Amino acid sequence: MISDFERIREDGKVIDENMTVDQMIALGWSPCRVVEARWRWQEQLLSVVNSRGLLAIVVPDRQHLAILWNDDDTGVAATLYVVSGDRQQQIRIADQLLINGQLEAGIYSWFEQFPQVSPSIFTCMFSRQRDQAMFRVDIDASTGDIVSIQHSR
Amino acid sequence: AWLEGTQVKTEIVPPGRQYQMVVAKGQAEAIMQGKPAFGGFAAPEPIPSQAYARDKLVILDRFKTDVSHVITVETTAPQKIHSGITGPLENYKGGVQQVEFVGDRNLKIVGTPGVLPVE
Repeated sequence: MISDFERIREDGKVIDENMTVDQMIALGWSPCRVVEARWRWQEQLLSVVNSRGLLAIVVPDRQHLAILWNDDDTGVAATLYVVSGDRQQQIRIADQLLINGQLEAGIYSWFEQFPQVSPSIFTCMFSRQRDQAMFRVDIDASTGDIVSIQHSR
Repeated sequence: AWLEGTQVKTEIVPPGRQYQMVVAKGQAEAIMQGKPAFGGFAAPEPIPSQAYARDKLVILDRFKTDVSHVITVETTAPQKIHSGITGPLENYKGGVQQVEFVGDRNLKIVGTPGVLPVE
């Protein structure tokens, strides 16, 4: 299982798991990119590092991470990956989605958590490229496959 | 989302124009982690409470479970918007000005997220 999950900001400050936004503000922190996510699996410390920035969550099954990986210097372009807890395998999640019969390019933008029937499901918010409409995309980390897409606002 | 029988304008606003934007829990977490996690809707006037975000801005629970934070966004280049009055949806009344960002989202956050009081 995934333990001791820590996100390290470019300025070195460490975000503990489930540290809240209000706790960060109360410490006097400004927004800052996260350049490393680190965690324990069995007897190993594992990490992913991106100097361009990344957004990482532990999937509630505690055996996958969802990693939104910045692809350039802007913080916008990004690719979503599901990484196994032992960090040995990963899957790139599709960001060209069939929406109303049309193949739609877009960009994964941030994570949210909704009630789910399985802890293996996480949610990533998807910005459709052609009109920036937001879609909630639920993904089963145990298979690496999209479960459902719903228009959001 | 818009009030029936009212005009929804399409505008281009200059850089430096600021709006208030309600952000959900994971959205605010991404913002605190340096991501431009901007939604499509904002407000030209202050957003005083979560009750206001729900009833007046008609931000539905199904879309944003948590509306406990607000950010200030500022346009960084000319920005296309829709402008008009919120319409009622579910058991919410609407009735205040909102803007919708059209096309490219040329925004940046100003400061850090603020806390919205429940009431």
